[PDB]
Amino acid sequence: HHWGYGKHNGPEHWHKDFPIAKGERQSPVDIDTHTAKYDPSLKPLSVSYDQATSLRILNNGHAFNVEFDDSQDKAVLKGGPLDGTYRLIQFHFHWGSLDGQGSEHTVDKKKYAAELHLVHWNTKYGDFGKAVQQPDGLAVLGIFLKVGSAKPGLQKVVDVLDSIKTKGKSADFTNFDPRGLLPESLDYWTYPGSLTTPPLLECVTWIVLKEPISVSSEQVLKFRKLNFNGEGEPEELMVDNWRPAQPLKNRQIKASFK
Ligand SMILES: C/C(=C\C(=O)O)c1ccc(Cl)cc1
Ligand SMILES: [Zn+2]
Repeated sequence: HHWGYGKHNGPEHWHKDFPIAKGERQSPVDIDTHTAKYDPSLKPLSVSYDQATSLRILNNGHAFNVEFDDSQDKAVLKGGPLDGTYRLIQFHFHWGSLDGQGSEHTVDKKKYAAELHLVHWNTKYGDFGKAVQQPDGLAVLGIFLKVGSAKPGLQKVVDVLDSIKTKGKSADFTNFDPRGLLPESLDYWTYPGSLTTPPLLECVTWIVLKEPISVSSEQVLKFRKLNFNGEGEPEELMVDNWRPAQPLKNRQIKASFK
């Protein structure tokens, strides 16, 4: 597989190797704020990251993943629309070449500069590989980034990117606190969807926070200096690694707030 984000291997091509690309519950989507309905029975959302153990950061030639030790319930997401316990395995971002694009979800067609995905798997399925095969296997917490003031809790990420410039590079990344990437409010929208990269599996309960976080232009500029290519290959800047909005089809987006 040689998928990517260019003209020749980008989102419009994915359906040929991954037919589920045209499925009934694909992500991302546009969130129409005037059609999403407040759901008074959503239970409170619970982000328990106090014991989180980050291990490593990896440039995978599409984005960078910050990886966590998920061998026990150290950093978990529960509540909201979720039944049971979901374990944090990694986070990554999607971003643009320009500040007016980059996010995957959109809000009344508004694109943010970037979008953070904290990826969690349902522990009743035992491992991540089994979880991606289930309709309720993953919960992804989505957070929009806008360009404004710097996010202090992000700077440790920005500063290690020099060391993982090219595809296949990784670096030790211990003692990173993902609580520093959260906005004040946990108000959210939720809907059933999919992974937004191949294999595009329809296994995600999406929880997208309404409140974006602000990051500085300098911070996002450093994302844009990463490379999709491997070391010693011709340089392709890692920008515009976002899949555009997919048909909502027979789904409802629910709001946690009035
Ligand atoms: C987590 C993810 C994709 C995404 O973030 O859309 C992913 C990527 C490859 C495999 Cl094999 C499984 C999951
Ligand atoms: Zn993502």
